[PDB]
Amino acid sequence: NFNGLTGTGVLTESNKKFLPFQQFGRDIADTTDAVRDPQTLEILDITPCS
Amino acid sequence: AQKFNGLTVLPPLLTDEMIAQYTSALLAGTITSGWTFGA
Amino acid sequence: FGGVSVITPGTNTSNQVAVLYQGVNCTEVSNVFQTRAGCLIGAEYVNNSYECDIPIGAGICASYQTQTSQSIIAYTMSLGAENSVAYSNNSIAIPTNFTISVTTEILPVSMTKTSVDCTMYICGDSTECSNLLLQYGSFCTQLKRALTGIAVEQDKNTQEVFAQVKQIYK
Amino acid sequence: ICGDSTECSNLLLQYGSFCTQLKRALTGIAVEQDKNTQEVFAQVKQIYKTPPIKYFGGFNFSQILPDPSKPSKRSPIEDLLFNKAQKFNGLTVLPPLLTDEMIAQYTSALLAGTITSGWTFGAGPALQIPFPMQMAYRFNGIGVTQNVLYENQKLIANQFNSAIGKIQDSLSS
Amino acid sequence: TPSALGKLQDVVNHNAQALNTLVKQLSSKFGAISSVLNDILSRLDPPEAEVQIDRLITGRLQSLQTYVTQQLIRAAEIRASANLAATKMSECVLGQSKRVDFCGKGYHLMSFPQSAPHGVVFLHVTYVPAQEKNFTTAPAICHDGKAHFPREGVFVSNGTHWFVTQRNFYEPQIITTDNTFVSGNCDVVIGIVNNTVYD
Amino acid sequence: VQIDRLITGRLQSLQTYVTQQLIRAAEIRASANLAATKMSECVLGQSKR
Amino acid sequence: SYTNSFTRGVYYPDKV
Repeated sequence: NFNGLTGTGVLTESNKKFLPFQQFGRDIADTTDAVRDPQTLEILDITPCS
Repeated sequence: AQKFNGLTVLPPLLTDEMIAQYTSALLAGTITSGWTFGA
Repeated sequence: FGGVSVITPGTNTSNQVAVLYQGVNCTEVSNVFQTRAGCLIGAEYVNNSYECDIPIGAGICASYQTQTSQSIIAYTMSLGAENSVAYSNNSIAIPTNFTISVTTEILPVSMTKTSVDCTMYICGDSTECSNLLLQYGSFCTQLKRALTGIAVEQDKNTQEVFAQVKQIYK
Repeated sequence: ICGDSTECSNLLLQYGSFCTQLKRALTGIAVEQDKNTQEVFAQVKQIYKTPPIKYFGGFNFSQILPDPSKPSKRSPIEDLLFNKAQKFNGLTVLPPLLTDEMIAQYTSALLAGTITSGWTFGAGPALQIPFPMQMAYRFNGIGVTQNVLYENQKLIANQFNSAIGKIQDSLSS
Repeated sequence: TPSALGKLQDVVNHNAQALNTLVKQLSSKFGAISSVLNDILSRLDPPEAEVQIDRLITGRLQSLQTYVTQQLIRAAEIRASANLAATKMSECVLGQSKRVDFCGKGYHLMSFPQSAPHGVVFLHVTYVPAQEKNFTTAPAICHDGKAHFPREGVFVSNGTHWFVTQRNFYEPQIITTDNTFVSGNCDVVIGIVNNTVYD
Repeated sequence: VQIDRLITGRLQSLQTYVTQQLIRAAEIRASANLAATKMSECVLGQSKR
Repeated sequence: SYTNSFTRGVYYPDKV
C-alpha cells in the first residue's frame, strides 16, 4: 500500500531510471509495473503474483 | 509472464530444435532419396 | 456523408499526403479530381498507366512519382505489358535455353496457443463476483473447451505439416 | 449506433474499443476480397491479344472471345451472365479495386494465352503453337493418340461449336 | 526486403492486438460507476452492487466470447493454411507434382522445406524456359505412300530442312522411324508436308 | 437507463452482423482459393485430376 | 507582433 498504490505482487529490484518528479510506473496495457519507495529513493518493480 | 489477467500462453509441443531436425531430415531425404523416402 | 481516407506514400520518403472522401461528388468540400470511389483531394490525374502502388478504388491507383519535384499522382492501373503473340498455322516457338529459378512461398502453420482464466479475467480477487458469475450459466466451461480445442488443433497442425516422415535422416 | 446525438457517442466511448475492432474486421474483409479478385483473375504477367485473323484451326471462339460491338468489351456469354450516393444509415458499399472492364481484359488475355500458347504462357514465356497441334498434344495427356484429332478435326470442331452454342442456349433457357 | 514475411508477422500482430484489446477491455466500465471491482464493493451497498457488478460481468463475458469467436475463426483459417502447407510439402518435397502453379510458377522440379516462426517456407525449384525462337511447324509429314506423326516431340523446320525437337528444349534430330508412327495416308490431315523420313 | 439498453442492443446486432460477415468471408475465401487453383490447373495446363 | 510555435509547448500530463 505504498502511498495509495494498493496492489499485490512480487516487489523486485530493477535498473529503471526514474525522473525526479515521476513517482509511479506503467506499461503498454495500463498496468502498474514499477513504484518508488517514499522512504528511500530507490527503484522497485512490481510484478504479477505467481 | 506478460499476462496480468491469467491469459497464459501455452508453449508449443514441438520446439524450434525439433522443427529444425524435422526439416533437416526432410532435406536429407530429398537429397539422398528424393521421392522414395516419402512413399 | 462518407469516409475520410488519407493516402500516405511513407513518412520515410516524404510528408505530402492526399485525402480521399469516399462517396462525395467533390461538391461537399490543392488538386481536386472526382473518382468513381470518391473525391480525391491532393493528387492530380495523369493520363499515363503504371502499376498499382496504392489502391484507391474503382481502378484508380496512386503513387509518389517524380513529375515527368515529386508529388502524389493518380492514374488508372495497367494490367500488364501488351504482348501480341503471333498465331499462325505453321509457326511454333521452341525454347533454346532455360533458367532454373528458385521461388519462395510463405505459408502459416500454427498460432500462439492461448488459454485464459475465465474465473480470473472476468472476476478478480472478489469472492462476491464469483458467486454471481456461477449463476450466469456455464459459458466459462465452453470457452475453456474451445481454447483447449484450439491448442490441440495447433499442435495437430504442427505435427501434420512437419512430422510427415517416419525416420530422421542425416 | 448514434444517429446525431453526441450524448450517445459519449457513452459509446465508454463501452470500449468495439467500433475499432469492427472497423478493422471490415477493412480486413475488404482487403481479403481485393486479394481474392487479384489472385483469381490476375494470374498472368502480360496482357495477351488475339490476332485479327480468327481462324483458329476451325474452332469458332466468337461466343467466348470479347465482342467489339458492345462498349464493355465482353463476350456474348459474359453479356448474358452479367444481365442475370449509396448510403442508408451509415453502411457504405465500397467499389472493388478491379472494375468489370479490367476483369474482362484479364479474361481476354487468359483466353488469348490459352488459344495461342495453351499452357506455356502459364509456366514461363508465351510460346506460340497452332491450335490443332495444341489439341493433338492435349489428347496425348488422356491416352488418346494424336492421329485421332488429325483424322476427325472437322467432327471435333463441329462438336465444339455445338457445345459452345448449347452452353449459351442452356444459360438462356 | 523485410516485408517478405507478410503472413508470419500478420498472425503475430493479430494475436498481439487481440490480447491487448482483451486486456484493455478491463479498464472500461460497461455501464457502471467504475471498472475496479474493489471500488464498487467498497463504495456502494450490497443490493445495488449486485447490478453494478453484473453490468461489468456481462460486458466482460461478452468481450471474452467475442475474443473466443475471433480466435476460432482465425484458427479455422490457420487450419486451412496448415492443410494447404501439408499438401504442398507432400506433393512438392515428397514427390514430383505436375499441378501447374502449385509448386511455384513454372515446371516443378524440387522443393526444400525450412523452419519459420509459426509457419513454413518452401523453396520451390521451377524450370522456366528462355531464349525462344520461331520455327515453321507442321502437323505431320507425308512419306511416299503414308503419313508419320511425332511420337514424342514436334516437327519443326529451320527454313530448308525438317527436324523433330522436344516441346520444352530445342534439339534438332533427324526424323526416323524410331520417333514416328504411321496412321492413315495423306488425305485427311490438313497441313501435312511432304518430307522424307529415314529408316 | 434506456439509452444504455438501446446502445447495447445495437452493438450486439452490429457484432452479430460482423461475425456473420466474417464467416461468409471465410467461405468466400475458400471458394476463391478453389477457383484460383481450378483456373491454374485447367486453363494454364491439362490437369489429370 | 506574431510568431510561430513550431513544436514547443508540450509537457508531462501525469506523474507516471
